[PDB]
Amino acid sequence: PQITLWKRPLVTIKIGGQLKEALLDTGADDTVIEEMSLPGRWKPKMIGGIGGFIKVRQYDQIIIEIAGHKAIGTVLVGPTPVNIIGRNLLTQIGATLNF
Amino acid sequence: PQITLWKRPLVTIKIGGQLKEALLDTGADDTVIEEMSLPGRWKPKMIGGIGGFIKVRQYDQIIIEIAGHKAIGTVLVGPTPVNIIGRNLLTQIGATLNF
Ligand SMILES: COc1ccc(S(=O)(=O)N(CC(C)C)C[C@@H](O)[C@H](Cc2ccccc2)NC(=O)O[C@H]2CO[C@H]3OC[C@H](OC)[C@H]32)cc1
Ligand SMILES: [Cl-]
Ligand SMILES: [Cl-]
Ligand code: NA
Repeated sequence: PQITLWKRPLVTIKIGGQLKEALLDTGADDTVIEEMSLPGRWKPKMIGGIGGFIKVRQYDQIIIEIAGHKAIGTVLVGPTPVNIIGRNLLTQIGATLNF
Repeated sequence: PQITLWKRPLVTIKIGGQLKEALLDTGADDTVIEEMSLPGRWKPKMIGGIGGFIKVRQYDQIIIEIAGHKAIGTVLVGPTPVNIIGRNLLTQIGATLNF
């Protein structure tokens, strides 16, 4: 699709068997999802943004379906105020910025 | 242009006669730039990001060039970790997300 930016670019994602709403976010290096359980090993990480850093759990090799497109990669899980799809998974679905 | 997301989508902007680097950020409702001087009055705004909230200075109707495209609109000034071009000005330069 072609998504205009008059409003937040929100899409439906499926992760760990759950549907969620998430923001397609070109300013995010990494994908960050609100607290949930995911299978396998994880390790602790700090990520920042406006207002400071949060502690998250880093899970690798997680499959997510993003607006119908499957992608695999690292997902960070923690107390983010919004689910964010960052560039690590936007590249895999072939997303580009055009103007 | 068409900008892929394998690297941060950084562009040059021109504001107050100064060149700066900024991130094209579809996850940002608003444009936020590092402390600098701008003309006119400002108004208070609270904005919320991954770590929490910061206070910023809201300047309206500021002239700003983004990757060679002219925009005139609201610019927030405060302690952001990186200069961010949000949807308020991405729409003025005609940006869309495509996959
Ligand atoms: C290391 O990997 C990551 C590191 C950092 C981030 S981030 O969330 O902190 N952020 C990085 C930016 C700030 C350098 C991604 C942003 O797109 C973030 C994504 C975002 C969106 C909403 C809530 C929280 C975070 N957006 C904002 O902080 O937007 C601010 C400014 O405009 C307002 O609109 C939305 C926010 O108002 C709520 C305000 C994500 C992944
Ligand atoms: Cl990854
Ligand atoms: Cl590509
Ligand atoms: Na894993």
